[PDB]
Amino acid sequence: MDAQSAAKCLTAVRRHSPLVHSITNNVVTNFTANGLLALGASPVMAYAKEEVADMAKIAGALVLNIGTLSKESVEAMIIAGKSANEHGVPVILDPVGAGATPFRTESARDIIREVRLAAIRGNAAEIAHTVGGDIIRLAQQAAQKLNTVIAITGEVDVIADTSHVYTLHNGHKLLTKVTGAGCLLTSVVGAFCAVEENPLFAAIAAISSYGVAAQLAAQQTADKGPGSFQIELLNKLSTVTEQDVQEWATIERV
Amino acid sequence: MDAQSAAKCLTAVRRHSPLVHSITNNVVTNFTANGLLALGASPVMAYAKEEVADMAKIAGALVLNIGTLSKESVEAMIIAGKSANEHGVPVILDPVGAGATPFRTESARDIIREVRLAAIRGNAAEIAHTVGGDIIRLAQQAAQKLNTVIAITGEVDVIADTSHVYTLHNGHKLLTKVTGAGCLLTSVVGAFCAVEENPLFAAIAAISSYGVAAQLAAQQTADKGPGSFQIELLNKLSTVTEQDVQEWATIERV
Amino acid sequence: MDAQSAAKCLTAVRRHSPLVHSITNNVVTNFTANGLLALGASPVMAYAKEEVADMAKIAGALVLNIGTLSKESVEAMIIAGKSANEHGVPVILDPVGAGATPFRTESARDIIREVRLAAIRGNAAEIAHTVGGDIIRLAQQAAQKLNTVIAITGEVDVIADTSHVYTLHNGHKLLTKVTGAGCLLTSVVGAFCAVEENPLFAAIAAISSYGVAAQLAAQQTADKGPGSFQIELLNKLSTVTEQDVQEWATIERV
Repeated sequence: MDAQSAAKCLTAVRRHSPLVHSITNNVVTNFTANGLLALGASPVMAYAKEEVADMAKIAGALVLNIGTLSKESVEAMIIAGKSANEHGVPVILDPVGAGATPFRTESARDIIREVRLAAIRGNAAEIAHTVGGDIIRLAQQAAQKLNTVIAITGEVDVIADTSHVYTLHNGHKLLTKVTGAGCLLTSVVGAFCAVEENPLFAAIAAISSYGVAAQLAAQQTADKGPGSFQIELLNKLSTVTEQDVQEWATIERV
Repeated sequence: MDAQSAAKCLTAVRRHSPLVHSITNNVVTNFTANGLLALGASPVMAYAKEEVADMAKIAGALVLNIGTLSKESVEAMIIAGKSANEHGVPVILDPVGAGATPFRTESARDIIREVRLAAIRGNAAEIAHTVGGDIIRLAQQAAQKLNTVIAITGEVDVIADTSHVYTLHNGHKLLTKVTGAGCLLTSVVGAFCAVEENPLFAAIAAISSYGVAAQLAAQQTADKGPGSFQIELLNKLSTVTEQDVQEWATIERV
Repeated sequence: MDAQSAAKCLTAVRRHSPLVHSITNNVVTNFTANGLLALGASPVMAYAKEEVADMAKIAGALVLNIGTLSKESVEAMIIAGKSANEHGVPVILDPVGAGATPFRTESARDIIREVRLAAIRGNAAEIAHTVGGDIIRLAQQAAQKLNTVIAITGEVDVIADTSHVYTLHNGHKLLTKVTGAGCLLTSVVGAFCAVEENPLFAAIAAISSYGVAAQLAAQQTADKGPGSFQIELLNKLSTVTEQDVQEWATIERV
């Protein structure tokens, strides 16, 4: 997997405009939808139990985010995940806060038991509670245990499936000043999984394309601030090119 | 109905700052409120059953949007609609997704039975499931059946009441890249219905003013992207003038 | 309390990046989080009963906003407030709409009975229903009755604790065109209470710093509109300096 192939995946996403069903928290629904629209995907945000099953089945990917949990939204997420599983739609999980509060950890473990996942994206603590050289081993152990793809996020991202491991070096710290920046990335990974057969490559391509857009947006923002960055990021998800990804994406097979 | 009269309606909205009660989905509440504030209206977003009745009764217009449905929010919408009906407050419905999932279609038909509507805005499929020359006939048939105003949206908008039909030619494709752009338009139609006696003229004036602002915003955005467009659209809802509407609104009586 | 000391509080907030737990309405959650991130604080938006207690206990401040009430979210707010009270975490209340509808007034009075508050921020009507020279007396009467700090907002803000009263003269009218601008201010007051021992000084420092950032943002926005202002405000919460606060904050002890 390289920058050249990641660029090709970004073009496939724009070409097909995949329907990406996201069940996420209310602090980031609007931004998640706008980021996906800018990227070139088709967002669908239904979250109620009376319809999530019908939505998930026709989507290109289902993304579950436990940011602002509730007993009911977790149940809807599982109903959606089971429907997605029945119809061969890939499911991506973002176990936000797993290990921080008991309810989050329980909900994350619940989903892992009831839904087969194509990929899980979270920080080291979140992945451990739900499931460097130490980060690489954690990613490999979890990927092998759940027979899935694990993307442990940080300034350096470690992605692993049952047999391979990669480190990615893209992005900008300004992403930490925009709420939903991480949540949107997991949905972008979903958009890529909807067009790329292998979830490991989809994830690498997704994280790389997003990090490049974020870097280019930060360059333009200069010292304007986090408000301008938020708008520039949406602009760059739309204007970032294959050439930009080939030139700035840093993908390393370990 | 013409561009000159539509411009006059826009000035009336700014003058009176109508209280527009919107019960909409969580992906677009913030944008809907901000668009209405920019336009010069007063948004009120209460959605809970314990208060929607009290809110609707003092509003200038009530707008119902079924974007991210739930059994409870539909019930609140009907409670609000009945209250609005009792106090002579016009009710506008946006039956998003009607015909796509069973639950949406059911909920839309439910509202149509329980609440008298001043106007319904949706795409062709949505209007048909809830209720060119073929689009014109659909709008006329539905307007006559429900004794209401039907605004079928597309690149060309077809608006009809029991006896008249109009086609409108305004707007920009960038609206498709901003979540809530359509939802906000239905609430803007509500803002216009709050000041214009005839719901057909209110709708025409609303859609025209919004399309002109969208075109002017797209000109300014140039090739910046969907992030800049979102911000420019809010800017133009605020700065668009009567002169702009007279010069760029395309209204045709069929 | 002066502009020089208010500036020092702003630096303390940036230094410590306080965890500010906000339980607010869905129209303003994203903006509240982004404003706090821009300011230099750490927002946490959990609102479900199964976890709010665990969140509140580790936060630097808890802020309750009754904007889009529901029987359940009020109960969660009280659970969170009691947890905050047990662990010495300051609680700030924004009784939006108190006195406008019966349900709001009831909910506000409920919170006042069950949760000890460090500060309450609202307009004159809201403070009266929940609890010039006349505004000053209202603030003093309410502050003395509830043994708390009362910040009555307007173009001129009146802040009072059991024994002192201050008037603040900062801000810009463009704040009225951005949904969540007021709601975000109450959360900013929370961010300041998390680092400043005396809630009266924290509130004065918070409102002053926010008003200065708002004025500077309005200068930059010029005649661009409310969309650009929203983005500029976020920019200025990030870039406003101690020097800016010393030069533009107007604080008067009555």
